[PDB]
Amino acid sequence: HHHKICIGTKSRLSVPSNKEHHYRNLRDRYTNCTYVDGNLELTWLPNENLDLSFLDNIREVTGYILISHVDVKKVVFPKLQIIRGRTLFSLSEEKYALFVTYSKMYTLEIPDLRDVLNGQVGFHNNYNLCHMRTIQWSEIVSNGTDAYAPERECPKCHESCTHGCWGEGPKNCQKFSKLTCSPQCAGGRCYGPKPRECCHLFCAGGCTGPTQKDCIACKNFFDEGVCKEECPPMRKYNPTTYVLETNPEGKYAYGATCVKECPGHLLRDNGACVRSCPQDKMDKGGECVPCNGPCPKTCPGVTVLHAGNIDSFRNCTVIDGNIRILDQTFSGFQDVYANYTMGPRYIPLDPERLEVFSTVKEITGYLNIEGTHPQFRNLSYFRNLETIHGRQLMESMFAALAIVKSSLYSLEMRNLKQISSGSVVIQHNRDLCYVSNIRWPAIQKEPEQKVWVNENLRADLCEKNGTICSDQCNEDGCWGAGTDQCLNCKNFNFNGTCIADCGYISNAYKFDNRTCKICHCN
Amino acid sequence: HKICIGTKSRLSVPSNKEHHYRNLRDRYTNCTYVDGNLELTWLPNENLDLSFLDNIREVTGYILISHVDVKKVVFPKLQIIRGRTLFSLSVEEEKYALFVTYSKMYTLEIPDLRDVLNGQVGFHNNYNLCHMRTIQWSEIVSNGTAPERECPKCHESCTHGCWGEGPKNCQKFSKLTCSPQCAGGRCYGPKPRECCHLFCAGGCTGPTQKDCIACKNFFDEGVCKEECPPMRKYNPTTYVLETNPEGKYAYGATCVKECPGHLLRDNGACVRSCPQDKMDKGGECVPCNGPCPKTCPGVTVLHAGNIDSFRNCTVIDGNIRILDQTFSGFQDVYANYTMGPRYIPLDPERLEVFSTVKEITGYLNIEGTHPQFRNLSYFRNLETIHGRQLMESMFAALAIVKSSLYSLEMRNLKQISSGSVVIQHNRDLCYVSNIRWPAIQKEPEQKVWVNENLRADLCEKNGTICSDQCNEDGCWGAGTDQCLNCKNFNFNGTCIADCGYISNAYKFDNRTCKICHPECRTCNGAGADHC
Amino acid sequence: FPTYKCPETFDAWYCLNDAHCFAVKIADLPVYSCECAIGFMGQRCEYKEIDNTYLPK
Amino acid sequence: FPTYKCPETFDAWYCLNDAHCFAVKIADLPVYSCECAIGFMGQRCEYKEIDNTYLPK
Ligand SMILES: *[C@@H]1O[C@H](CO)[C@@H](O[C@@H]2O[C@H](CO)[C@@H](O[C@@H]3O[C@H](CO[C@@H]4O[C@H](CO)[C@@H](O)[C@H](O)[C@@H]4O)[C@@H](O)[C@H](O[C@@H]4O[C@H](CO)[C@@H](O[C@@H]5O[C@H](CO)[C@@H](O)[C@H](O)[C@@H]5O)[C@H](O)[C@@H]4O)[C@@H]3O)[C@H](O)[C@H]2NC(C)=O)[C@H](O)[C@H]1NC(C)=O
Ligand SMILES: *[C@@H]1O[C@H](CO)[C@@H](O[C@@H]2O[C@H](CO)[C@@H](O[C@@H]3O[C@H](CO)[C@@H](O)[C@H](O[C@@H]4O[C@H](CO)[C@@H](O)[C@H](O)[C@@H]4O)[C@@H]3O)[C@H](O)[C@H]2NC(C)=O)[C@H](O)[C@H]1NC(C)=O
Ligand SMILES: *[C@@H]1O[C@H](CO)[C@@H](O[C@@H]2O[C@H](CO)[C@@H](O)[C@H](O)[C@H]2NC(C)=O)[C@H](O)[C@H]1NC(C)=O
Ligand SMILES: *[C@@H]1O[C@H](CO)[C@@H](O)[C@H](O)[C@H]1NC(C)=O
Ligand SMILES: *[C@@H]1O[C@H](CO)[C@@H](O)[C@H](O)[C@H]1NC(C)=O
Ligand SMILES: *[C@@H]1O[C@H](CO)[C@@H](O)[C@H](O)[C@H]1NC(C)=O
Repeated sequence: HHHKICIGTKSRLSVPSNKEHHYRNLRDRYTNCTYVDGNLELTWLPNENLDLSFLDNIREVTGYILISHVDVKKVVFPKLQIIRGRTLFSLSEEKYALFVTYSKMYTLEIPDLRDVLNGQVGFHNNYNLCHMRTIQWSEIVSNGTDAYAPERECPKCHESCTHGCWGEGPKNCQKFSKLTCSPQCAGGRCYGPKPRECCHLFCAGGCTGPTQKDCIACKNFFDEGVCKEECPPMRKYNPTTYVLETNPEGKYAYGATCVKECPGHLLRDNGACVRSCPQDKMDKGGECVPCNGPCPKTCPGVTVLHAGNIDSFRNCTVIDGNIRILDQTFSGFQDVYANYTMGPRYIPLDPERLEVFSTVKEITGYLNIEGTHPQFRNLSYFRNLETIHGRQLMESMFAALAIVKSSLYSLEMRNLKQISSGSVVIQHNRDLCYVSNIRWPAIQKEPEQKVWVNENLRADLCEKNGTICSDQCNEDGCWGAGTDQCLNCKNFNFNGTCIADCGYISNAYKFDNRTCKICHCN
Repeated sequence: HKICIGTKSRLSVPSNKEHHYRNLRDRYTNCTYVDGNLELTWLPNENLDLSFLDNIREVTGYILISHVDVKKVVFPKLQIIRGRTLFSLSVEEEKYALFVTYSKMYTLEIPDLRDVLNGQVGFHNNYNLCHMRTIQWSEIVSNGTAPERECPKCHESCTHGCWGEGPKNCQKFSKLTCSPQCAGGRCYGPKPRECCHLFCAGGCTGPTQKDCIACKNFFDEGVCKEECPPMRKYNPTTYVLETNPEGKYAYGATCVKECPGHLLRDNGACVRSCPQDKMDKGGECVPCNGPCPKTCPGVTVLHAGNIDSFRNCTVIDGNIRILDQTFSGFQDVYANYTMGPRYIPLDPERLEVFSTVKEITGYLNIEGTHPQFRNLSYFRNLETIHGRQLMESMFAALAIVKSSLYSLEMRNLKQISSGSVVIQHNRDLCYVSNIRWPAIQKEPEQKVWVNENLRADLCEKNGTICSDQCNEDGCWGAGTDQCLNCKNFNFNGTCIADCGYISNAYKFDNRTCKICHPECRTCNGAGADHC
Repeated sequence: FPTYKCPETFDAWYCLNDAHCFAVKIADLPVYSCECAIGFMGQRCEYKEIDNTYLPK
Repeated sequence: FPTYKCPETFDAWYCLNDAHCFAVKIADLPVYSCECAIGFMGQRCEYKEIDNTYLPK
C-alpha cells in the first residue's frame, strides 16, 4: 500500500535531447503518484501547452524538489504538503529542498505546502514567477529561517488571505501553523491561536487536534496515521521471561514510515527495509535470510563498465547494482569526478574480457546493453544469469532489460528464467535476430509488466538467413540458434538441451513426459 | 535498593498463621523492588507490625491483599505496580494488578502510588475499608462500596479524593490533570508542552528522558529508553542498516555492553533460549544450517505424564524440579479450574531418562522423597547447570531440600554458571558438607548454603566418605570415579595413585594415565605398535 | 470470614502433601485454596519451605 | 537564457558524442551543463536515447 509510491530521479540539471520523450517520461513516472520516494525533479518543459496533471496527486516528497527550465504558464502542486529533504540539491555550497531556476512560469502554486523538514528554499532567474515574496518562508521551513523580484505587474493576493498567497484566488492563501501560535507552545505548531490549541510535538506542518493521531505529517515515524518515536518492532524483548519474542503487532520500518509489507524495490531485514543485503545474509523471497554455509559472492554493480572495474566482478555469483555496457566500455573513456576534476582514462578493452560475468546468476538492478564492437556479437557471457530483479530500473519505460543500439547478433543467455518487476525494451539493434520471436511474458513475473520490441533486424531476414529457433522449441521462442537455447521445449527436455525422444542420445530414463535424465535403464 | 522474590500461592496459607506472618516479615523486610507478586494474606490478628511494607517502591506482578484484619495497611513508598503477572478468579474473568478481598482493615493507604501499568483494580467484601470509592482509579490504571460504617470525609485540603485521613493522604494527579497534547503519558505541569517523555512510567519531574521517576521499559546511562541502542542502526535516508559502535544488549530493563556470560545472545538481547528458527552456537543464537536439533523444554514439575518428553535429550531448556508429588503421583488441574487427568506415581528407576542430559539451562531442584530415590546418578553425565533462571529469594541454581537422597553421584558436574547452591534438611545425605562448592561455581560472588544434612561425623563412622584418591575438593559419592579433582593421577574419570597398577595404563601426563591401544598389554606410550 | 467445603472432586484431589481444601465465594465465584501442612507452601501445597535463618558458608 | 562557453581545456574531454558544452553562472557560481546531439542523453551525453513513443507489444 502507502497508496502510490514513486521512485524519484537522481539525474539533476541534465538537459534532454528530445523534449517530447522527456515529457512522456515524467508523465509515466508521476501519474496517480502520492508519495515520491526520492527527488522529484521537474526539468526542461519548454511547451506552455503541456499538461502537468501528473503532479495532481503528489502529497509528499522524501527528497528534494527541483524545478528548472519549466516554461508552462501555471505550475500547480494541488496536494503536496511535505518536503522531507532527506537528500538535498546543491550546486558545485548552500543546500536546497526546494530549488527553482531558469523557469518562465507566471505562477508556481503549492497552496497546501505546510512544512519543509530539511534544507532551504531557493529561487533564481524566474522572470515571470510571482507572489513568492509574499510567502514568508519562516513558517514553512523547519529550521525557522528566512529563505530565498519579477518583471510583470502582479495581481494582489485575494482579500481572504491573511498574509500571503501562492497565486490568484482564495484557495491559494498561505496557511499558518507555526507563526500564529500562543507563546505557550514554543517548539511546535498550533491548529488555532489560543494557548490550549497547540499540537503534539510529533506533528509536522499542520494538525487537527492535540494528539499524535491528529497530525498532518510526522516529524518522526508515521504508522498508519499515528506518529511515534519508534516503529513497533518485529521482535520485542520480554523483561520477565528474558526471551526475545516475536511481535504479532510488528511492522517494518521504511524511511519515516511504518509498513506491514515492503515495497518491491527493498528487502526486509531485521524489522527494517533495506535496499541491499548484509555480507553475511542471503536474499530469498524479498527477505534477507541467513545463507546456508558460505554466502554467495555479492559484489556491487557499476554505473558504467570499464577496464578499471571489470576485474572487480571476478567470481561474482550475484551483482548488487546495474550493468551498463556502452560503446565507451570497449572504446575506453575519460572519467570525471563531481569536483569537475579530470579522472582516469580507462584502457580500451575487448569483448572477450566480458567472460568475467560467467559466474553471475543474479542482477538486482537492471541490465543495460548499448555497446557496439565488431567482436561483441552474442551475450553468452551471461549464460549463467538466472534472474534480473527490477529493484532499480532505467529512467525511461521502467526498463529492467534494455538492449538499445547494440552490435548484437543473438542473446544466447539461456537459464534466464525470470525478469521480476521490470519492463523489457529491445530496440534499434541492426543485426539482433531472435528478440522478435521470444515471448517475454514467459520470463516476466507479472502480466502488467510491459515489453517493447521495435526496430531490430526483420524476422523475415532472420528466416532467410536461417538464424531461427530450433524445430525443438515451443512457440515461446529461443535465445539463439542452438538446441540448448529454447525458452521452453515442445517435446522432451534433457540436460540443457532438447531431444525428440529419450530413445535418442543412448541411455536416458524418462521419469516425466516432458523430461529425460542420464544414467550411470528404466 | 534491595530486590526480593514475590510468592504466587494465591489464597493458600500455612496452617500456622504466626509462622505465616514471620514468613512474610522475612521475605519483604528492607525490600525496595519485589520481583513477582506480593501476596499479603491471612493476617487475622490486629497489631502485627507490617513494617516490611515500608520500603516497597515497586511490584512487578500483582498485589493481592486477602484476609488481613490489621486496622491500618500502609504502603509508605509504593509508587508503581507493573502487573506483568495478573491475578484471576476464573480464566474467563478480569485479571487484576491490585485486588483486596475479605479484609477487615479500616483504611488502605497507598499514597505516593502513581501508576498501575497493566491490569485492573478490585475490591470485594471488605467491611471496614473506606475512601476507595473517593479515589479516581482512571488516574492510576492505564486501561480497564457499602462499607456499613460512617467514614470520615477527606481532609479539606484534598480537592478530589483521598487514601486515608491526613492532608498527606490526598490523591495527587499527573494523568487526568494534564493538557490534551499528552494522550498516552503523564504531565509535570498543566500547560501544553509541559509533558514528560512517553518512555517513562509513574510520574516525572520534567520533559526529558532523564527527568523520569520510573523507567517504563529500559534504563540506560540514567536515561529511559523504549528500545535498547540497536546493534544495527537503520538509516532512513539511504535505506540500509549500519553497524552501531554504541550498540548495547538488552538485559531485563537494563542496557549492558556485554552479556552476563551465562546467558545466550540473540541479535539485540541477552536471552535464556533461542526461538525454534535458531540454535545455540558459541555465545550466540545462530540460525540452523538445515534442520534445528530437537529442543527439550523444561517442566514446571516433573511427573509420570511428562517424563517421556525428556528421553534422549542433551540440553534441557528450562529447569528440572522433582518434588514429592512426582513420586507419589497427583491429579492435574486445567487452567480453567476443572480437574484434569491423574498421573500415576513415578518410579525413581524412570529418571534414567536424564542419563543422556549434559546441560541444564535453568536451575535444578530436588525435593522429592522416595525409598528407592537414593542418589542422583541419573544426572551422572550432567556437566553444567547454567542457572539462567533461579529459584526463590535464595537465588538458587541447585536446590536440594528435604530429599530422600543418600549421595549425589553427579560425576561430571563441573560448573554452576550463575546462582547459589542450597542443600538443607536432607536427613540421610552425605558428602555435601565436604564438597568445596566454590570449585564448581563460576564466580566467587556466588553463595552456598549447606545445613542440616546427615552430620559429617555420622557419615565418617559409616565410612560413606571420600576416597583416598580425591583431593581437598571433596567428592560426589564413595567411589573412585566421584572425586571433584584427582589428588594425583586420573585414568578414565577414575582417580588412581600410579598408572602402573592398571597394567594397560601408560603415563600420558603428570596427572593423567590413558588406556593402552587394543593391541597389546603394556605400553611405553600412546599408540598401536608402541608396546 | 465464612469458609466452606470444596466439591468432593476438589476436596479429595486438589491439595497435595496432606493439606486441607477450603473454599470461598468471592464475587459470586468459587475460589479453591488450601491450608498447607508444616513445611509446605505454594497453591496446592506442593513446594517445600526453605529455611532462611542459616548464614551462608 | 544567455549562456557562455566553457574553458577549452574543459570542452575537449567533458561532453561526449559531439555534444555542445555550455556554461551558466548562477550568482557568480559557474555551472557547466552539456547540450546533447540527437539520439544521445545523459549528464555528459554518454548514454544512447531510447524511443518511448512505440506501442507496447
Ligand atoms: C542476414 O544477416 C545479416 C547480418 O545481420 C543481415 O544484414 C543486415 O541487414 C540489415 C537490414 O537490411 C542491415 O541494416 C540496414 O542497413 C540499411 C542500409 O545500410 C545503411 O545505409 C544507410 C543510408 O544509406 C547508412 O546510414 C548506413 O551506413 C548503412 O550503410 C539501412 O537503411 C537500414 O536502416 C534502417 O533503420 C532505420 C532506423 O529507424 C529505419 O529508417 C528507415 O529508412 C528507410 C530507408 O532509408 C526510409 O525509407 C524510412 O523512412 C526510415 O527512415 C529503417 O527501418 C531501416 O531498417 C538497416 O539498418 C545491416 O546493415 C546488415 N548487416 C550487415 C552486417 O551487413 C541480412 O539482412 C540477413 N539476411 C539476408 C537475407 O540478407
Ligand atoms: C549411617 O547412615 C544412616 C542412614 O543415612 C544414618 O541414620 C540416619 O541418621 C540421622 C541422624 O541421626 C537420622 O535423622 C534423625 O532422625 C531422628 C528420629 O526421629 C530425629 O530425631 C532427628 O532430628 C533432627 O536432627 C537433625 C540432625 O541434627 C536436625 O537436622 C533436625 O533439626 C532434627 O532435630 C534426625 O532427623 C535418620 O533418621 C537416620 N536414617 C536412617 C535411614 O536410619 C546414620 O546416622 C549413619 N551413621 C551411623 C553411625 O550409623
Ligand atoms: C544409587 O542408587 C541407585 C538407585 O537409585 C542404585 O541403582 C540400583 O541399585 C539397586 C540395588 O539395591 C538395584 O536393584 C538396581 O538394579 C540398580 N540400578 C541401577 C541402574 O544401577 C545404585 O546402587 C546406587 N549407587 C550408588 C553408588 O550408591
Ligand atoms: C559467441 O561469441 C563468440 C565471440 O564473439 C563467438 O566466438 C561464438 O562463435 C559465438 N557463439 C555463437 C553460438 O554464436
Ligand atoms: C535492614 O534491616 C536489617 C534487619 O533486617 C537491619 O539490621 C538493618 O539496619 C537495615 N538496614 C538499613 C540500611 O537500615
Ligand atoms: C476447560 O474445561 C473444560 C471442562 O469444563 C474442558 O473440557 C477443557 O478441556 C478445558 N480447556 C482446555 C483448553 O483444556
